[PDB]
Amino acid sequence: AASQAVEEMRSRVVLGEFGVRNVHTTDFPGNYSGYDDAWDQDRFEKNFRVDVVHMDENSLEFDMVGIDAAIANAFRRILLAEVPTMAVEKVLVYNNTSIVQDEILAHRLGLIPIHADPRLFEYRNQGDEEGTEIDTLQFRLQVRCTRN
Amino acid sequence: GKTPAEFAKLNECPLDPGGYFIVKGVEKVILIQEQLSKNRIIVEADRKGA
Amino acid sequence: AGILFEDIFDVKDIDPEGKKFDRVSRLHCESESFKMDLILDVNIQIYPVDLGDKFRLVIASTLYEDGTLDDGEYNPTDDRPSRADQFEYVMYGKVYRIEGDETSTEAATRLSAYVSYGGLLMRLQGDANNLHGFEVDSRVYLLMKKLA
Amino acid sequence: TRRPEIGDKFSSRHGQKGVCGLIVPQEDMPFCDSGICPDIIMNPHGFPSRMTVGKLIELLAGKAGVLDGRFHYGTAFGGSKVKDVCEDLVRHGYNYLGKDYVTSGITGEPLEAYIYFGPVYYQKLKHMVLDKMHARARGPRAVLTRQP
Amino acid sequence: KTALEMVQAAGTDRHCVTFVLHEEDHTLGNSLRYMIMKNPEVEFCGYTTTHPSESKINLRIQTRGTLPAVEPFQRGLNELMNVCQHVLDKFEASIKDYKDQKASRNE
Amino acid sequence: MIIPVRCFTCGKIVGNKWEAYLGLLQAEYTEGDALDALGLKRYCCRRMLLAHVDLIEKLLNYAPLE
Amino acid sequence: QGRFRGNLSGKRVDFSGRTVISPDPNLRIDEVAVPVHVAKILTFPEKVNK
Amino acid sequence: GAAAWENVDSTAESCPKCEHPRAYFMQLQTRSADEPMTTFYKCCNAQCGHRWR
Amino acid sequence: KQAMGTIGYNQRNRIDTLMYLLAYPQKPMVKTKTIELIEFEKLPAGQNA
Amino acid sequence: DIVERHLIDGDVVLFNRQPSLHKLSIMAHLARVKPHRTFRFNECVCTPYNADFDGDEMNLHLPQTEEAKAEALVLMGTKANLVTPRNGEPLIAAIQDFLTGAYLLTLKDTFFDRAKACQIIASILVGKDEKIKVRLPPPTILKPVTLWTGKQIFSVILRPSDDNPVRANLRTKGKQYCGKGEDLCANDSYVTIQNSELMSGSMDKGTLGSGSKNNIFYILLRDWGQNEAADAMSRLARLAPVYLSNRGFSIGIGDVTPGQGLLKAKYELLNAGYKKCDEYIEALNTGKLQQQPGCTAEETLEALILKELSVIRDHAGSACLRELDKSNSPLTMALCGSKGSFINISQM
Amino acid sequence: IAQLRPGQEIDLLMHCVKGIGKDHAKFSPVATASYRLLPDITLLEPVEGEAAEELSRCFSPGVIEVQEVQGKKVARVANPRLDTFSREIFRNEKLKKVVRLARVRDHYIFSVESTGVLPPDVLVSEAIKVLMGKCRRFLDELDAVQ
RNA sequence: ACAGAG
Ligand SMILES: [Zn+2]
Ligand SMILES: [Zn+2]
Repeated sequence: AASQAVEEMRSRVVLGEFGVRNVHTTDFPGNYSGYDDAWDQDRFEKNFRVDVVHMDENSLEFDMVGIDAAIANAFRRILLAEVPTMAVEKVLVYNNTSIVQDEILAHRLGLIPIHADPRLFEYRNQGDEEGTEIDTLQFRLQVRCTRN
Repeated sequence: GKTPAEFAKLNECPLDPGGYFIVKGVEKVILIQEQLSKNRIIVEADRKGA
Repeated sequence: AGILFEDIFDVKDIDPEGKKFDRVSRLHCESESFKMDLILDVNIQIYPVDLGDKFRLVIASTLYEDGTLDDGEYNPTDDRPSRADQFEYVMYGKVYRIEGDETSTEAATRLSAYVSYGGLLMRLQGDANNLHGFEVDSRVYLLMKKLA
Repeated sequence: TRRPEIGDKFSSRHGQKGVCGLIVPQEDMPFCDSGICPDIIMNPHGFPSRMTVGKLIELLAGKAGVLDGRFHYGTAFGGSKVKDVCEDLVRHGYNYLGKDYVTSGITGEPLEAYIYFGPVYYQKLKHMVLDKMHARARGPRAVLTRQP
Repeated sequence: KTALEMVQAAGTDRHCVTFVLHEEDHTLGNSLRYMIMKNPEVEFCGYTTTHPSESKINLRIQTRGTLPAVEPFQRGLNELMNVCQHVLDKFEASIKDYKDQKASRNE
Repeated sequence: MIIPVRCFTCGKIVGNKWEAYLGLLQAEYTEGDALDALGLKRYCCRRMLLAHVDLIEKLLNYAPLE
Repeated sequence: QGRFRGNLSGKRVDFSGRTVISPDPNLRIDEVAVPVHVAKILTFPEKVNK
Repeated sequence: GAAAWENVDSTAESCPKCEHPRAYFMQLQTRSADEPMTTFYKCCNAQCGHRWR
Repeated sequence: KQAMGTIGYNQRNRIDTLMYLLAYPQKPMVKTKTIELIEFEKLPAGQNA
Repeated sequence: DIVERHLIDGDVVLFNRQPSLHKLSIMAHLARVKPHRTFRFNECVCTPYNADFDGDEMNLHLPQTEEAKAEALVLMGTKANLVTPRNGEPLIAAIQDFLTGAYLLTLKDTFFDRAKACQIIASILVGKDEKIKVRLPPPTILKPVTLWTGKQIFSVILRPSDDNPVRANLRTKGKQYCGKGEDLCANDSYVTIQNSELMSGSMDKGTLGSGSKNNIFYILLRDWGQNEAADAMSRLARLAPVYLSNRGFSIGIGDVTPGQGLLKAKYELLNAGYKKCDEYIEALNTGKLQQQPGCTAEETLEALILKELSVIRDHAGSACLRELDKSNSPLTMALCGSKGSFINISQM
Repeated sequence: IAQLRPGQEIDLLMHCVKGIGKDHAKFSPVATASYRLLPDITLLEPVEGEAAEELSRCFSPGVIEVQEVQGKKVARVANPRLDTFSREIFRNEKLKKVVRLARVRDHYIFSVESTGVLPPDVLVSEAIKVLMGKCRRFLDELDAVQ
């Protein structure tokens, strides 16, 4: 039936041999004949649910049912690029005599993750190269190598 | 004839191929030159066709 | 009514040169009441058409059967009774080439009419008395529903 | 210390050289199912008129080599065949021709065509734009011919 | 310091306007387009980035009747905020329920 | 010169897996088994250890010392 | 390298630059993107009027 | 002779000018500034005689 | 020939006119036997992208 | 007084790639300042300079006089040098991924709903098209679903508002035109633009690209002025990557692997060709050869061997192109003429 | 970090600050955050015999189970979540026309792996508030204009 | 004077 194809067209993403068909998102008002696709908060609150299927230290897997691509993608992009953390920016060097170059060492120390909780700190203002208790932390690395 | 841990006290790489000189600090390489074989009869055509 | 043309057709061929496309099929039809052959491109994903089918094809100048030519911009959202409720497949396109037939050298009456539905063509060839009202640069509605 | 930027010349170990053109974030890269986004998107138009099938096999041999920890040889007039690395990719759950179901990172919807992922050994060339940008308003001149 | 700038079209009385969302990208743009297109009073909606160096998006909204295009924009913002509030509540409930069910096992 | 701290593609902290990778190769694993035992699922993380050359272990022979 | 070809018919000019190029389709077909490091060096003498 | 002209492979192909089957083709590659291929075609069923790239 | 890479094991004790190095080089994932013969992967030039 | 201001937005600046073979190797543009370190321009302009972005250096010249500006803007601008002075053919036109992305947009298969049609059309609303009203066209299919065909979305480029006076009219053959259709061909390879609506046929190299006349931008240049041919190329340059980078378009080793239909044909062709060449060898060395007119008996053998060997390439290449599916990537890139040909596909 | 030889010395001082991941990639809290739609591989015709065995090897190792009802092997889909869609069902010629590989559109499977700054259930609850936050800021500028 | 690059 053609109604079967209309229902597959707005609810499934088939995978052919040569290309994935039905890739877009279509349930908008006026796109279909007898269907009403205008915004309805009750239908969204009735169909949405979250199933957490696995969680341990430093990993999480869960399901979201009922949300669309343009919001799950927003959540992925916020988790990649807009959730703040604490990381090293300034490295002040006193007597680096290692073979590792100072720029390369600063770049390596930049990428170490820090266990500070970033809900407690504020942004350092424009300039203000010292920084105070409110908006910075400060580690000290000092290693000297000798013979056994 | 040295071992790789004795290239260390000469500040030299073991994998440096050599074959080059050191003249006033720069490293110069005498390239392989290609010549014609001497003492051989060459039968050739002139510009005039002869 | 703003009907240009109406006859029951009958499918004679589906793919003459093969399956060149995935969603479009170049139908070849022929009527009962007159001798009208009908080249047509339909969308066989949303609306499957088989080999021996028999559908009723109305071409209307307007979609509201009160004869009002009010089409400034088509609103798909609005729900008011139109001509389309009695038909399963409706397209919208423009007549762009009325062309004389070159088969006969004297005393001929067959005229071709080409309607392009944004890329999906339709030749409607037959007697000149049936094609009255087809003008170039005129926008028409194709309407179509299968029969038993 | 120089970081790559718009205008630095990378190569590809098959003569498909090319300058940098754009630097986009991780959140706008297309991502696979496993979470991998590419480092370097390469345009497929370099391949038909240049006929580097060797890069297309280097990618597949590398992808089949890192999934089971081997170095597949690419020796001249020999090397590991396609029929052997097609069996190492199916065994680890990937497609046998390296084409992956890829979700667009801008819209969140899947892409229609499949995209061909793998590790390719790119080498960075000495031609950098910071050593070549040059300008002159009016400056020192020659002594004989008083021209710059 | 101003983040929103409303640029009307040439000959349209306030029902065709291009919103310039400063310091944004595809993140807010696609989600807000999705929630504006749900409104059945909207004929046209879609965004674009001006240039990949500049952090602007130009969101164009064209409505059908005579109502101005500020109202579907504000309705899109409010409905997206409510959707995110509800998703947050359901997610925190499911996290607490999974941690509660794991604490009942293996004891 | 030295093992990078993070993988270039995704961002998993690879840089603490190198001293463990050599130790698992001292226990005579194959590389495809040691990379699985360290927790590297995707191949972008696997090529960080699989293709790395440890040049600083040999550059430190020519460093000046006491 | 004489006078006529090297210094008279063709000669070195100032107010000129030279850089590696790279594509940009978000520009028009009659625009070009000059880097700011070259836009500060190159000057156009604009006369003051009303 | 015409047979001395058409003892080359190609026939029943398509030229962009007159589409005729009786043809006489040519292919070159000996200019590596041209990364695209190089072809030249002769088409003489109706004796039209095109010679293009 | 123009690829950035490493020169040798004495590339830090060496003072040349112009020396280019790469910070984190990687050996090739697909390699010829000639690479094994000339010991290229003891000091490579390039990264696996 | 003279203030020597910096180079600002709108200065007429010359621009040059150094081996200058014709007069379009140096044209004048309008400068815009951007924070990176390279000269940048639209890729439609890559044809006159013969630039290729592989470590390419181009020159710049800022003219220092008002008359040097106005002789550079009126005479030497890009909008006034679209055609070459040699044979009148357009050079500034579309190039690869602007031809491939527009060929796939204007095939008959592609349909858009209202959301994705608005998303593709709204890409061109930047710059001097920021004030214009959009003019979404009426949808083609109405009753079972609502679908815009991709040709209407393409025709937004030729007329993006309701008051734009462009009426473009073009009626020509495509590349894969079969010869017998004339606007009803099976290949859908016959182009009809009528009042800037695309009524049939996909867009090839010979309709959007820099090859020759019957270019739609050349029609807009000759009928509606310079500025309407320049805006449409910017709209195409804006709109075609937005479609092509969200459709996805990729090549693979499976796009050049020979099927089972080819490996049986190629074996038979090699056997027949090598047997006929061996018979010609034996007929030369051990008796009479039918000596072709004008050549010796050794040169007659050369022509017959080149005859038998070049039949193998044709019957091997016409056997692989019959069994390639559509949505093959080199086949798509060769049908739209953007990069490659059929000789390259049949050769690799 | 580094590696030393006797006589060499490293002494420095670091200053950690707050920043978002759009600025620089050392601020990103996650290793990789992504999703996929959930598969629903469905069987169009009942597959029995030894074709049930070759159907279970054109998939992931835990999605197609083979069971016997009368000592006769029938195949059914068991856990379609575990599939990676390697598309090995299209190399086999007889079985291309019995399956419909698909994806449910409105069912996502997120997989967030935190780098260790804070646990990953707290990352998602912070990411939702940011999108709640950006919709708040432009509501405050619709009120400031009018 | 030599090597590069397009
Ligand atoms: Zn990784
Ligand atoms: Zn011809």
